[PDB]
Amino acid sequence: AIKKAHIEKDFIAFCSSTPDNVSWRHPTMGSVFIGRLIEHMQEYACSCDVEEIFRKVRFSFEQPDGRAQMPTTDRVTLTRCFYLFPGH
Amino acid sequence: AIKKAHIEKDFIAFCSSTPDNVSWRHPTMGSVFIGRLIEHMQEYACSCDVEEIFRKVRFSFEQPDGRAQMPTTDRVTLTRCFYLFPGH
Amino acid sequence: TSSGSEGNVKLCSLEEAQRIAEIYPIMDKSSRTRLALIICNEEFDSIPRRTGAEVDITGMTMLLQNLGYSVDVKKNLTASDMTTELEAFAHRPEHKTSDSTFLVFMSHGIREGICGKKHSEQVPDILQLNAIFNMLNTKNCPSLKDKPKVIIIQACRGDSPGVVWFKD
Amino acid sequence: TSSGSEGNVKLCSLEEAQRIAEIYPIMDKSSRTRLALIICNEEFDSIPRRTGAEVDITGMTMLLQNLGYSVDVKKNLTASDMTTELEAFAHRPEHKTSDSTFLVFMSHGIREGICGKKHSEQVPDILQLNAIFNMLNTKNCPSLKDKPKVIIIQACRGDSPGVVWFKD
Repeated sequence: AIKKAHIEKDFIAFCSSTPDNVSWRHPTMGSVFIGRLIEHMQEYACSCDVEEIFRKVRFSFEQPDGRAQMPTTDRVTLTRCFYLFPGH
Repeated sequence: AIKKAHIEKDFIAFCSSTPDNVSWRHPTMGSVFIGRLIEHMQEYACSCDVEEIFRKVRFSFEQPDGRAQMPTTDRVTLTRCFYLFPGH
Repeated sequence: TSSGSEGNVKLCSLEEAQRIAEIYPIMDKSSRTRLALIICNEEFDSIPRRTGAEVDITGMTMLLQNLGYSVDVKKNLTASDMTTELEAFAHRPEHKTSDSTFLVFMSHGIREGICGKKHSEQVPDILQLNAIFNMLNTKNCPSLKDKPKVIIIQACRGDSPGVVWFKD
Repeated sequence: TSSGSEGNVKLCSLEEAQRIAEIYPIMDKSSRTRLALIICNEEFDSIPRRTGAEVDITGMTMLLQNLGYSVDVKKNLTASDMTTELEAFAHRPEHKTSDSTFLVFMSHGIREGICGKKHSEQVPDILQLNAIFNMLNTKNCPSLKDKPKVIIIQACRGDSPGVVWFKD
């Protein structure tokens, strides 16, 4: 027997900046968003789900300097919490 | 003195379905997404932040019937948890 | 009890409030002027009547009032009128003494966005989500800087059923 | 210790695991075949060289490996090649015995989307986010039905600084 499934579900996109806007990349240190995301994943994957982690990344960008950007989550169809459970 | 602020921040959009796809509306009972959202807000505003509530709404749509749709959160720049604190 | 201002919204107790650094600050209940806007298109020139829209208006209006917002309801507007209403909403002085806002849009919709009352295939009358964000961002609505802006959209985003088949 | 497979990723203890109905199920560590893909464009025909991209590749690759994913790294591709790579990724048999996936895109970008290696103003070479979702949805990638698909994009989305001024 056949059954119906949603065509688009369990997605989350995380972009480095908001529409219309630049994202920054240090020539030797790398992309700030990428670096920031790695740091937050390393720290918070053990205790927080991905949506919570991405929110923390966004908070870390809150105070704008000369090179400002605000990461954004888009097209979210996660129906559950995604915990990475590192080590397991 | 002047200071810089992000042009787009503290937004969350919640759409009734995913791109390309229909949303359903009962002629006497109203829009299913709207009805479902109200029910979840009434129940969970006291204990959950809006992102958590919207996730629960999405979960409630998980099993597709003859009239299926998957609500989606988009363009999220919430840097903190938004609790409604009903009663306060 | 549902007789109070919060109606059927379950209350957050003081014990739960203290249990809950990473939360949006809430303004004093005595002095805050929370605003919300509902735009609902029910009667259209070329697309069918959205029967049951009144049920959605009632439910959303009462819910947002229960949560502490003063709700403006605007009905049967073109995309241009929606734009004008949004611009007027963004300029409201109450936002200055508010901690957040809700925007609710309910209409027919296509892939591109939300249908105005005069929409047809020959002459499109569409409001894009991008335009809603732009009108409410820090540039065009500085009074809502740092404050949650919740946008709710009830509308189709295309013609597809949104499903695929699979066998167990 | 950072000498283990999880490197610098803080470990979730068994006590924390039991403390954490609304969670995505994780497959047995012994038998699961988690897959991840990184597409990074560093060398371009018409746009400047993305110096430091190698740092991003290293960091993301090691992180996703730390989290238990087998990482494919593809470099300097046109939008068409990205499409071909995505379609090939979606068809991988390992997804069947996987519980999730990560997709990472790193390039120059405009409002419309991500730049391929041959991109210029005269002849655009763009991959849209919409296309990435479509290639990974239930229709085109049934092996990832019900499984988290995390898409990460490092790219500009336009030319604007993303800031506005305000006075305190």
